Amino acid sequence: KEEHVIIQAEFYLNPDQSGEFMFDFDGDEIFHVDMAKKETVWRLEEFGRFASFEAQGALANIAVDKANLEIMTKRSNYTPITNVPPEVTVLTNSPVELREPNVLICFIDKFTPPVVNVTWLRNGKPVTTGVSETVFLPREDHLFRKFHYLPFLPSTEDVYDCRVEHWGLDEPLLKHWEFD
Amino acid sequence: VDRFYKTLRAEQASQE
Amino acid sequence: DTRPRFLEYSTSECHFFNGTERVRFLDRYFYNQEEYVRFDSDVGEFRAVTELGRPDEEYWNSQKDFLEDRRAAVDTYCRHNYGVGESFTVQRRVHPKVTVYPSKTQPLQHHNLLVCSVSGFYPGSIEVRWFRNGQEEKTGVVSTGLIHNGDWTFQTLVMLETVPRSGEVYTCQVEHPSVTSPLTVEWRA
Ligand SMILES: *[C@@H]1O[C@H](CO)[C@@H](O[C@@H]2O[C@H](CO)[C@@H](O)[C@H](O)[C@H]2NC(C)=O)[C@H](O)[C@H]1NC(C)=O
Ligand SMILES: *[C@@H]1O[C@H](CO)[C@@H](O)[C@H](O)[C@H]1NC(C)=O
Ligand SMILES: *[C@@H]1O[C@H](CO)[C@@H](O)[C@H](O)[C@H]1NC(C)=O
Ligand code: NA
Ligand code: NA
Ligand code: NA
Repeated sequence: KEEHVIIQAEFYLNPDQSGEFMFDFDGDEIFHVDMAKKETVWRLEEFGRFASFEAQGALANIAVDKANLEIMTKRSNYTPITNVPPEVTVLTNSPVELREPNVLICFIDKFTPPVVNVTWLRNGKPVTTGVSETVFLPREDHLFRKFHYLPFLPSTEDVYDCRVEHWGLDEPLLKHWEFD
Repeated sequence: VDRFYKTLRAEQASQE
Repeated sequence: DTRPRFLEYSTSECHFFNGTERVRFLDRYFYNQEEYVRFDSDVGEFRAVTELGRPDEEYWNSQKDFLEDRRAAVDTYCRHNYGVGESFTVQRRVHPKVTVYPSKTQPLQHHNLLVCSVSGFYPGSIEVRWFRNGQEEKTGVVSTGLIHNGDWTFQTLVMLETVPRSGEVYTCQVEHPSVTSPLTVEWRA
């Protein structure tokens, strides 16, 4: 019976002292707040033309989340988080055609704490050109989702890897992709 | 016309 | 990093039914993996999900200005934010890219696959149908389901298990709210 769902997801993590605030609509990030810059960062730039958000509201919430973390850590008798490793899926935006621009999607799902190091590897070498990513997106439960992108020109020669680093994994997880 | 997203304000937890 | 971690996570969820006629506001609080307390607009007060949320249930319900703020959220927060983004979220319409290609069987089976890839569309609600000489194929249709791309677009691969015989015309039909009449891509052996 549910039509749409708007979620305001926020977190604070210790000892990292890192926070995040974002709005989600049906599984898609509408925007997030850049904690260092004190700026609203829209997922699609057209969103900023029709709507606005005061970044100060997010930062004021983060100060409360930090204070609440301090209280909850004490209340739980200083119980740390149990790391849940992620499930990583590598796919394309559309079917693959040689010499026609496409996008590689790295989907990282069902994990906690919301901390990852994601590197795109072209022939075992790191690539940062055109790369984009979502923030840590909410799920129905206590776990997190994340999407990473790499726009590429398909070739028979070139091979790809998504290297994901998480504290729940004994070794950095490498999910491979290649033509046919 | 308000075209601004509203933040749901957070409150400090119980210290007890 | 080996160092232990402590996480405070909160989700303020607005669930909409029949536009904004029926709204369900859910203020959830999590510590590590544990949801300890929550405010349900249907309940009308804070309730402890676990033992750890008991001091917050007692305290937040006695905080009258905070409890009234949460009770008014369905209108002042939920319905408000629905209207702010309505034109580019709820009413967002991105037309699909329909690609039909034959595929190799894994391994050598009696039937070969005919793939109908539907990509770059919004919203998620879609109807993808396979046709064999004007007649709809209901058996031998395999789908990967709805794939969310995380960039306000979706994709789906709808396969047909068939034997390319006669000189037949295979047709994939796509129906999506972003298009007025169904979209078709014809394939012949
Ligand atoms: C992400 O990357 C950084 C390194 O650039 C990781 O931090 C290092 O973790 C190791 C523990 O084995 C330490 O030796 C280093 O001192 C850390 N370096 C820095 C600059 O902090 C970090 O742990 C990685 N995050 C994840 C989730 O794997
Ligand atoms: C913390 O320790 C005390 C011991 O007196 C106990 O009452 C309580 O169960 C513990 N709390 C948790 C969340 O384990
Ligand atoms: C949706 O809301 C309107 C309010 O006037 C009502 O007429 C209609 O019956 C509702 N539709 C459904 C499916 O509940
Ligand atoms: Na605006
Ligand atoms: Na705002
Ligand atoms: Na439809």
